[PDB]
Amino acid sequence: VTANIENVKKVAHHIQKLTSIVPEIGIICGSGLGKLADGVKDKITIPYTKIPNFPQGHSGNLIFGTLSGRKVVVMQGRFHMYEGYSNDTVALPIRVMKLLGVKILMVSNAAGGLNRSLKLGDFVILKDHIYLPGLGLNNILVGPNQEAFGTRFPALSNAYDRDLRKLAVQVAEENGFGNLVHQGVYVMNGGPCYETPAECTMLLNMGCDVVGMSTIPEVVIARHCGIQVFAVSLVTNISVLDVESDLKPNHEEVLATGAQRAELMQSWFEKIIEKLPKD
Amino acid sequence: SVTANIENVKKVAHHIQKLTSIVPEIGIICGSGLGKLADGVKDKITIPYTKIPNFPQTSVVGHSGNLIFGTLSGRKVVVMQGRFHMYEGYSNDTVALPIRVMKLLGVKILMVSNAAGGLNRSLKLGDFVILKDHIYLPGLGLNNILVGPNQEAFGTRFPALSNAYDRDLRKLAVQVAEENGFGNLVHQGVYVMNGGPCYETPAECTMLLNMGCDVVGMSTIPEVVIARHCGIQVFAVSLVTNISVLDVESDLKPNHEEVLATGAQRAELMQSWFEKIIEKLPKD
Amino acid sequence: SVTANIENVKKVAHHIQKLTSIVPEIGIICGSGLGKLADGVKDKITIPYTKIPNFPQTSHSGNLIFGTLSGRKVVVMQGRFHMYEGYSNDTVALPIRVMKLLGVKILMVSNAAGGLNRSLKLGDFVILKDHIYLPGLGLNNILVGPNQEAFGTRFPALSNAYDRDLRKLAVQVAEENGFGNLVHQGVYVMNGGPCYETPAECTMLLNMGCDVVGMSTIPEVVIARHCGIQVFAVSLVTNISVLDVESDLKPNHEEVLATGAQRAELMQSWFEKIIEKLPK
Ligand SMILES: Nc1ncnc2c1ncn2[C@@H]1O[C@H](CO)[C@@H](O)[C@H]1O
Ligand SMILES: Nc1ncnc2c1ncn2[C@@H]1O[C@H](CO)[C@@H](O)[C@H]1O
Ligand SMILES: Nc1ncnc2c1ncn2[C@@H]1O[C@H](CO)[C@@H](O)[C@H]1O
Repeated sequence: VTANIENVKKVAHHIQKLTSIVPEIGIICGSGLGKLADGVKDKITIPYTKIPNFPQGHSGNLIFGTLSGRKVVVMQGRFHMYEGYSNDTVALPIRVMKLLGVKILMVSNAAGGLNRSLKLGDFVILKDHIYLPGLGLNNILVGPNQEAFGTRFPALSNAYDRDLRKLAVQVAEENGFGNLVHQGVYVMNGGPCYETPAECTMLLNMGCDVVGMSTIPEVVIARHCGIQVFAVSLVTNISVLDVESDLKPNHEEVLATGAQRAELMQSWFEKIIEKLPKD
Repeated sequence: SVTANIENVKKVAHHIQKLTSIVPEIGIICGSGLGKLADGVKDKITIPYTKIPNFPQTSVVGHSGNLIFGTLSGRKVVVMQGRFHMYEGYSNDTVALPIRVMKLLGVKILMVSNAAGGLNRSLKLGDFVILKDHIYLPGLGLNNILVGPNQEAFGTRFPALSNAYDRDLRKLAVQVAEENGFGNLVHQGVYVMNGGPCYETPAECTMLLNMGCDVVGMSTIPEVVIARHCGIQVFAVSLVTNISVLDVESDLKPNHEEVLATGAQRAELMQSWFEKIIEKLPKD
Repeated sequence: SVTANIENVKKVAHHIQKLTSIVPEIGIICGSGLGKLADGVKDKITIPYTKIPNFPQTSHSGNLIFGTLSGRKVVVMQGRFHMYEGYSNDTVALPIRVMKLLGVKILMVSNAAGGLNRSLKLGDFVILKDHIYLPGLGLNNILVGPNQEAFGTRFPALSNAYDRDLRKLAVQVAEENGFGNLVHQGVYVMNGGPCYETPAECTMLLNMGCDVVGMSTIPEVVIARHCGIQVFAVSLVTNISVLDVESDLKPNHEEVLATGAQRAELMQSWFEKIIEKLPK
């Protein structure tokens, strides 16, 4: 279904019947990071199956509640392009958030670390991105522009809101884990193969710090409709640049590193949310 | 949409040939804000895209839909006022049709303009950049306009893109700029295509600069590939309508309106430049 | 086209298994101009793609050839399926997954490529030791879509994709047979095609670390590694990429076919000699 104003309105009005929470903040949990949703108080869990026109080991959830005093909606489980979903499908949930009242989107993901100074388990705040699929004609906004949401040619300047980035740094710092925190450029590989050593070396040389297969499409849709964005990568593996190495990325090890840092990351987001300006 | 095969292209061309007697030798495509390169056409016939079967519609700002026939500096031209962009959702076949139609109408030379962001740090706002080469990012990544059964009536399966930007036309365009006092606005460089429609991020721009690109835009390469594929010679120029931002901490941003504005300020100079080039084209 | 799922792949494989009794351990795919690597196949059964349900056309059909080579049972794809032709992911994936159900353990592939690396000569062989998948990075990876669990994992790693023991063997064989000087190893980058690369594109690909550029192969290799088939791949340098926009020299497919024809017999001999020394 086209992520136009009519269909987005439908989905949003349905949800608005199943809950009274008007979210100001939207959160999306990446691979292995579903715990950032567990401190949500007065929560209402709505499975994607109960929502008409949302998409689909079992189902994902839309979770409404409060976190550090603020109203949030959490997407437990995202939609990936490598899974075969259309642009309209990936766009819809973000545009639905927009109509629910979301002003700030906070997204996490798991990524490989390209930058040679990164360690396993480090956090990399995104300050910029390289959208390889978008450069190559698979940008999520290809097609008729939905004018009710935003402009035909969006600019991506300050896409990773620099005030949110500064606040995220300051909160890490004050809570004793500033040393895990970096800022860098995320490049998206459509996937689903991990990157070869040749591909990793090339991505590093283009100026990329972390690589993953998600996140950019959601961020583009969010900036398109004027939602502010904060995004962080968990370094769940170190990319291998050397073809003679036996070390390889493995999705279980990604989930495992996720599980080890999920609580620290959950705590981080909650503390950030507590310090967000309230108007 | 309709396959850009010899049968369908013939239909469209024969229809147009009923609405006009002009046999074009030169085809012209106007980029964003550059519609005025068409206003000096004498003895003109304006045919809206709507009055042509199987042509598209165009819904972009700064692109009306007209096919304009007439003479320019003594030569017969057809002018696409308004082009078709991939970032709009159009198929390969839809973008390839108008250029293949030009081929059947008689076009030998194709002159294209477009608005672009300047990556090269020596470029100034309002500069002209003649394309001498391109980097077709969508084409490298399996979105080449020629993907699919080769239409043999038009060209070969594996076209070479050597001298795609005909070097004699580039030499002539430079000489004409020089003689008419605006040589200092003219550069030559490599155009890279971003599928779009997002403007490029600072990290994308930095990467594009480092790959050897001088200007970036979201058009043009597909049309050039179709034109070379069927043996049409090509001249192409970017207007620098903004300077790409390489620094993430900057507040400056690209804006469509400013692109249209810069286009408007230079459109007359560019029109004059094309007319002067066409006047010196060899004639048989 | 038909989903390359376990049900459909099983159908195609069971049909083939009625037309022949050969259980292949080794699969071979011939690139542009290289169809002769299939002519030494003894006790051969030629099955045209037309006589297989749900296989494609590469029209004028090619052939699936079963037989023995240097003592081993092989299946040969004479003629491959190219993304620039408009085939779906499922169509390119199916033949390789069929091989997997037929018993293939090792896949040997050849292709024609442009030489980017400035030390390459026309007619050189470049063994692939790694590959840049430009379409794959750009959301046209052959595995995009529901993962077919019966064949492989959701997120395959491509470490040792170009099996290093097969590469070492191939080198030793070239060496012992007097043509070690034609053999290099490098990185292959895929251009979706079908336009040859511009000089600015070539210069960029060279600078990214690429040794050869072609419009095929990587998708098949991804499907093969995904289902645990081991891979050996070689490019014939059939032209020298032009980096200079002022040059009049250009790639043309006839010259590609011509170089292929000149080297096809040496390459066929190379493959047969490699297969002879495969562990049994
Ligand atoms: N090294 C890596 N390269 C690309 N994606 C990764 C990497 N490590 C974790 N991921 C992410 O986690 C899943 C694959 O493990 C995907 O959703 C992907 O985005
Ligand atoms: N900085 C830029 N990057 C990519 N395309 C641009 C830029 N400036 C103008 N354009 C072109 O003009 C329109 C965007 O304003 C598109 O059609 C695109 O081709
Ligand atoms: N210089 C080259 N660049 C990209 N593909 C090539 C090149 N030379 C031969 N090929 C291959 O052979 C055909 C083009 O001649 C294609 O199938 C392609 O895979």
